[PDB]
Amino acid sequence: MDKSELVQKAKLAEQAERYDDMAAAMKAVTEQGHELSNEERNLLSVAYKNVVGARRSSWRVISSIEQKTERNEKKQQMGKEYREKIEAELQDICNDVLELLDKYLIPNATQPESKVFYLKMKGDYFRYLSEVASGDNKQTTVSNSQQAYQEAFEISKKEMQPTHPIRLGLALNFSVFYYEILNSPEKACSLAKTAFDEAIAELDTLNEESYKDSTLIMQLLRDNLTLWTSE
Amino acid sequence: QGSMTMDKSELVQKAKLAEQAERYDDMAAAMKAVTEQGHELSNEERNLLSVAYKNVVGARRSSWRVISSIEQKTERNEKKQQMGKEYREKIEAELQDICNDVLELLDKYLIPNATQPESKVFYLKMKGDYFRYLSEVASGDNKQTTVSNSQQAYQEAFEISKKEMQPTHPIRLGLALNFSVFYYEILNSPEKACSLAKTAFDEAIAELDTLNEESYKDSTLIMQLLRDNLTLWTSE
Amino acid sequence: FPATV
Amino acid sequence: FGGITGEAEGFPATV
Repeated sequence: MDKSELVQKAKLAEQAERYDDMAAAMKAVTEQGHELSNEERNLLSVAYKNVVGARRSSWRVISSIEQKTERNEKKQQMGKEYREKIEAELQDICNDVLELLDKYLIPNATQPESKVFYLKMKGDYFRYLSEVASGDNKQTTVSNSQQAYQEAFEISKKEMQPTHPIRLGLALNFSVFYYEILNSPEKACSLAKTAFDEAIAELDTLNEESYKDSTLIMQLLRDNLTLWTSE
Repeated sequence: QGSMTMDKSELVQKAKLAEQAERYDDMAAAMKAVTEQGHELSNEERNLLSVAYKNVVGARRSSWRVISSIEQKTERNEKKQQMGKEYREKIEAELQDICNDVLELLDKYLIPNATQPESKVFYLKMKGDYFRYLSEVASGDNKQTTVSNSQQAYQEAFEISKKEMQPTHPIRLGLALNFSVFYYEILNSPEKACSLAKTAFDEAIAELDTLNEESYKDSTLIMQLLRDNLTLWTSE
Repeated sequence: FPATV
Repeated sequence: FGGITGEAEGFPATV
């Protein structure tokens, strides 16, 4: 099949909220080995965000139930096994995305903004694995998440303006990594506040093309800082 | 830990977990397995089966409407137009598969084993509903069949409900709700739809002062939906 | 769309 | 409350 075909399928699938179809289309596009357009990159990202998001949500629900049910009630065997089923799906989905990142997306990235986008994405999917990992596996996924984010951060700091939406979005997600995965509230708040503050200091640099995406993410940075200091 | 080593209680617990996790395919598979064990379902189990398949089919009804709307607005482009048609037909095929699965469960297990009128009405109402969903996407002689089968199921449910159930019973309401919608949307018969809804609503307000707080809540909830539809429709 | 249950 | 360990209302935002 050809690229334009698959892209149109992805777009239809998106509107119909058929994210498995959407992800399959854009995985096929990626495996053709050519650098993705921004439109294509977005479609791939949205597809897998939704596919993995379903499992993250379900896993959290079943984990919570598992903890409410008493250990002597022992209906929690089933909760445990169902949790493990969902975990396995989540791990397979993240593996697929990480395969695409390693094989195609990161190596084909020509511009710094693209490199940052995909290193951030690598950070994100190792973060998702870290949400459900245990033991030595968790140490590995946490470390791999941090490395990808930090490499993205180093490129971003050198090559992109503080108001650029990819730089801001990296800060947003890397700060959540510190808060939720590393249990480091001070580092999380410092990263988010610095990113927010650096953008405000250069607010004049917004333009029609990017003001909406940038200001949306500045609002999200503020929202997390508010959540974290409501504490 | 497969379905064929689980007992009914385990399958039902799995269905309840799947429901909480919004994993409706898992929920449906569990309740299908319960159904195939061949005993009458409890009210709780009935509701779980219904909720599961309503969400499974509902996803395809929603997707189908979206793709249909997109086709209505797509510019001239032979390949794009062909892709949209083929994608709609894929969704239609899924929807037909889901409805047939449910209709096979109803005919083979649920309806023949139903003994209480209340359960017969519930299952015939479900039969009406799933033939109505098939109708929504059917064409030609197939549509004539699905419409007829829907009407027949609703009608028999309606007759039994009027004879054997109180007007405030949430199943009898709800049946009236859906059958009235069948008349309005599928048969394009607004006056029959309105008459059915109004009568059901009236027979219910007549007896609301006999219900305890829980029952009152349940009945008035569906009564509001009848009123909502009547409002929707009595503007023409 | 009209309400159904 | 408790971020991703609690109810969805309290999840931190990501993009």
